[PDB]
Amino acid sequence: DLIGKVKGSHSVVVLGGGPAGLCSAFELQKAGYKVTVLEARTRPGGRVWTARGGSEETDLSGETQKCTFSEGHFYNVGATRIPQSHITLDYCRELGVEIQGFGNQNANTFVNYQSDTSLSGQSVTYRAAKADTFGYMSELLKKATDQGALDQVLSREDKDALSEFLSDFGDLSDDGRYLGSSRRGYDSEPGAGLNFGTEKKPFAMQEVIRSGIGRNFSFDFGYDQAMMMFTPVGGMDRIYYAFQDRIGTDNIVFGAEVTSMKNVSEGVTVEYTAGGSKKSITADYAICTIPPHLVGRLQNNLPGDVLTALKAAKPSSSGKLGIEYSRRWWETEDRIYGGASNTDKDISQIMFPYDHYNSDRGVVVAYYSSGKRQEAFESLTHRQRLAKAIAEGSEIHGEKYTRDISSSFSGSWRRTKYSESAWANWAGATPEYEKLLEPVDKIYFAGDHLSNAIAWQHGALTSARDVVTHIHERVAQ
Amino acid sequence: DLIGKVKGSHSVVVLGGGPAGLCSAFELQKAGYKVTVLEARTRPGGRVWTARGGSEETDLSGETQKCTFSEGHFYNVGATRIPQSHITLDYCRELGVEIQGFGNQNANTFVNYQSDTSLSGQSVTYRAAKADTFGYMSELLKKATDQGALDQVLSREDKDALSEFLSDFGDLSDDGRYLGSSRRGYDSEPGAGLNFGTEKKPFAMQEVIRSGIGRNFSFDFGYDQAMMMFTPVGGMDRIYYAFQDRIGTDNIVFGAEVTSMKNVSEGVTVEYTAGGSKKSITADYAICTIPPHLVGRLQNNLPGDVLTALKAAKPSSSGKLGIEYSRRWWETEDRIYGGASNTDKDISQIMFPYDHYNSDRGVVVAYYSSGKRQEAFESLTHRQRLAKAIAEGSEIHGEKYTRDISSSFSGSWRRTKYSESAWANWAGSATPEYEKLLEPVDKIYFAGDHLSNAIAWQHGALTSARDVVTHIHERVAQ
Ligand SMILES: Cc1cc2nc3c(=O)[nH]c(=O)nc-3n(C[C@H](O)[C@H](O)[C@H](O)COP(=O)(O)OP(=O)(O)OC[C@H]3O[C@@H](n4cnc5c(N)ncnc54)[C@H](O)[C@@H]3O)c2cc1C
Ligand SMILES: Cc1cc2nc3c(=O)[nH]c(=O)nc-3n(C[C@H](O)[C@H](O)[C@H](O)COP(=O)(O)OP(=O)(O)OC[C@H]3O[C@@H](n4cnc5c(N)ncnc54)[C@H](O)[C@@H]3O)c2cc1C
Repeated sequence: DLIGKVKGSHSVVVLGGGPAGLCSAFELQKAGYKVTVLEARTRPGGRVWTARGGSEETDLSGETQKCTFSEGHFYNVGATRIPQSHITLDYCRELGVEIQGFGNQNANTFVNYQSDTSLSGQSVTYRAAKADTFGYMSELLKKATDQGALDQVLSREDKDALSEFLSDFGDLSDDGRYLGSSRRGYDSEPGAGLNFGTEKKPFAMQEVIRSGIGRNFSFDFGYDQAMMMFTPVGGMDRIYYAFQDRIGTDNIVFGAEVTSMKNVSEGVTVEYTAGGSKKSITADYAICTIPPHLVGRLQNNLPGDVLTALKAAKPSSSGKLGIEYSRRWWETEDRIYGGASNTDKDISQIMFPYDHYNSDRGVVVAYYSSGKRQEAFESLTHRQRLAKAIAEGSEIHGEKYTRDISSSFSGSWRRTKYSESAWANWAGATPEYEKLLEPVDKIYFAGDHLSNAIAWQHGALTSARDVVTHIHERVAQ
Repeated sequence: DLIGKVKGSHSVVVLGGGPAGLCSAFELQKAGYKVTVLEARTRPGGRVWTARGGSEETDLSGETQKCTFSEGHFYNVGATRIPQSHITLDYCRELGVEIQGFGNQNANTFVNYQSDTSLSGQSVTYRAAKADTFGYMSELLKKATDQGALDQVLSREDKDALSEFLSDFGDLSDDGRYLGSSRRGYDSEPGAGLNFGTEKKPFAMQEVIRSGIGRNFSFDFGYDQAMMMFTPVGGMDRIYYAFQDRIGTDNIVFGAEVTSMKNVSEGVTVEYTAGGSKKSITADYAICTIPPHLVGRLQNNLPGDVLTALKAAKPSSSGKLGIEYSRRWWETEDRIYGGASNTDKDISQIMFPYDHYNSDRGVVVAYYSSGKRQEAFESLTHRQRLAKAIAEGSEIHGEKYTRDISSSFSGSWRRTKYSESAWANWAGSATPEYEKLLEPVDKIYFAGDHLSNAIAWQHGALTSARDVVTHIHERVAQ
């Protein structure tokens, strides 16, 4: 239990029904607080958004998209993957939300980068790229070791142990050279009888190094990205529908756009518009989870230094586009089940689905790009985004990328109402971040931007839990 | 797709209802053949065997085990994981057998090895072991590069490109040293506000190198092992129950122990015992999928050189033991969801389940060992196997490994009736004996994973079946 039971009658108004707001309300309700959540959208979850057939969104350019994905097919437009250490998994257990493996590493997906080599724009499987990179890296270090270059820092026994590892790790020949490997895979698959298959032949060391084909390998080691990774069965938003049901829709107002938030003698008063009608609520405390760049637009009585601090959390660009195909060509032709291809192209990566394996259709995330490479899609119409996504994807996965397309749906977070950002990038543990951890009398800020896991649900959930703890301690005093 | 409709009446008898025999029967039927499968066990799938509540097995030592796993809980005693290139996945599609990801790599599982270092017998997470190993490896290669040791094989531009890669790959400091990394993980998890968490500190370079904590990293790169890997929901045996259902139980005799296989004028006659009674069946062709070391025990009229060739496929030892725990401590305490811990101990590895994530109970594969390290379990009683498994596992995962144990079940393939081997190793390893056994012996064809280039994979058995069925069809077509 996060906190004990509160004594007496105490109320909180929560602004925003994304992860931070819903977690706050859930934990406060458990402890016996009166809670009301005000959410501007007509769905729970905020930047956790899962697109399915029937999903409709009008972006800030006024373009309306209507998703027509087949029944049971979806993709996560925002949050999609969860590492094992995140409290998000603890909440899935608490809420009864089934999880499954998320394919965050795949030997059979492709890398494709421009370079001043003949590999420029050429797709290479991760296993082939890794075998060559680690093969030559191991050969080079073994050579330097054998040459005596490391004799001042490695003993004879150290050298022997290192050499043994390098021969194994690089699949080196008996004489210490990288000559290729079954780890690269096969042009023709080994089968029965005399069908030995045909190993894919290695690139040259100069090709490997000068192509930068290993530039994405360290992604596999990210603390928040290393396998095993997880995701809820049927979409990430299921966590937030589960929170909603535990909180009770009687305690959440959807379609409630907050327009004012003020400390008053009675507590905190929040004005909002819902169903075109003007409403007001007063509670003893407020938890404001509205993205920080949007808070200043509210009528408010926050001190100037707080308003300035909020402006330091700079918006960031990110977006995705999903294409439903009526043939799972990635599985049938490329032998790709989940995972992502990686590229320097604007699309940045192509992410293959982790569900409906071996079915008749599926949604591919044709891009998930951020920063400069999302700016390249943000101002395009959806039709233009799709055309660009298909063109770039076909340069990686071939002409099959252009065929069997049923429908598509995109989001760009900076252009999305009530988000206008994928996640915060603080100017310069900064003074402004630290300032915003303090209450403004009875108003508390919470959200992933006020954590050390920005752009992770874990950040939002831990922020919520800290703020709830602070309110509870204050009430106790 | 494999073959397109045979003309007239043609029959095949298939000896063995494991993957090769069932695949053979399935494809022959699709092409219009009369087929009968003779299987000694009461279940389809052979070395694909899934232990669940109600499974009873009497091994060749006379010990009977009765599995009492909770409903829905199981483990694969034989085949358990499938890489993306294997035709096994295409059969799952054809048969409507749902698959899920198999966790074959996990940053949070442990390595634990003996060495002449302070890491001897100490559990280290894969991510910490990898960060330290690749950190110091990268530091050392960058040092050698900067020193000029590779100036004869790398240009100035190559050196700069390599240096850039190594700094990133090893998470090196700006001046080229490995000083630790968030990649190692945290003793306290980063949270909100000023709760930054605390990174796990690195081991020293010599300790890391001499500990051999990286000795299993290359497993991640195995062609048949690299992620992404898959497995059927509810057990690998679902593939073979699906084959059984498509073939029809009317075309499969279970509890049929073949005792004789002979070429005869009209084809092949196979004698077998079923329901205590001596039976005989004759068909135009036979496909024999009985493991090769067991074929010589049959009455037969195979030529001497064929009998000799069969003996070159040497049997091997492998086994597993599963423990149902009433608390998923690996998830709740160690933040391990699937994957395997790896060790030099006899248990060899501890494999955590890939289903029922976040639930109240689960089966852990407390060992999966082969060769010498399975010989250490083969002659032990199940109770002794369990005691050894728990002792060794507790040395890796702590006292929690000994708690909340509900039940257990083990198999050792050399001691298992109708298998007596996990898989074949051909003496001299194609070897001449392997090549010889690809040829028909008049109307008898051999098939199985041992007659493939994917021995110990269902893919090997399935491609063998397909090749043999194709040969029979081409011959029938003339
Ligand atoms: C592209 C992308 C990729 C991501 N990848 C991952 C991932 O793989 N794994 C992971 O764990 N997380 C991921 N995330 C991060 C995750 O989505 C966030 O950490 C989480 O949603 C933050 O929760 P929050 O409550 O702080 O903010 P939000 O989710 O932004 O919620 C704020 C809420 O406030 C509401 N609101 C705004 N204005 C008003 C108003 N005027 N009145 C009332 N309500 C208002 C919004 O509608 C919204 O529901 C990703 C997010 C994005 C966008
Ligand atoms: C420990 C272990 C781990 C494995 N790991 C993997 C893995 O992860 N992935 C994977 O794809 N594969 C794996 N396999 C390999 C897979 O199980 C085999 O490739 C496959 O079962 C071989 O099929 P088969 O038909 O050639 O032989 P078998 O499966 O051995 O079938 C032979 C059949 O013959 C029957 N038989 C024997 N004698 C008689 C008789 N006298 N009369 C009638 N019938 C008889 C047997 O009962 C059996 O059903 C593993 C196997 C083991 C044992």
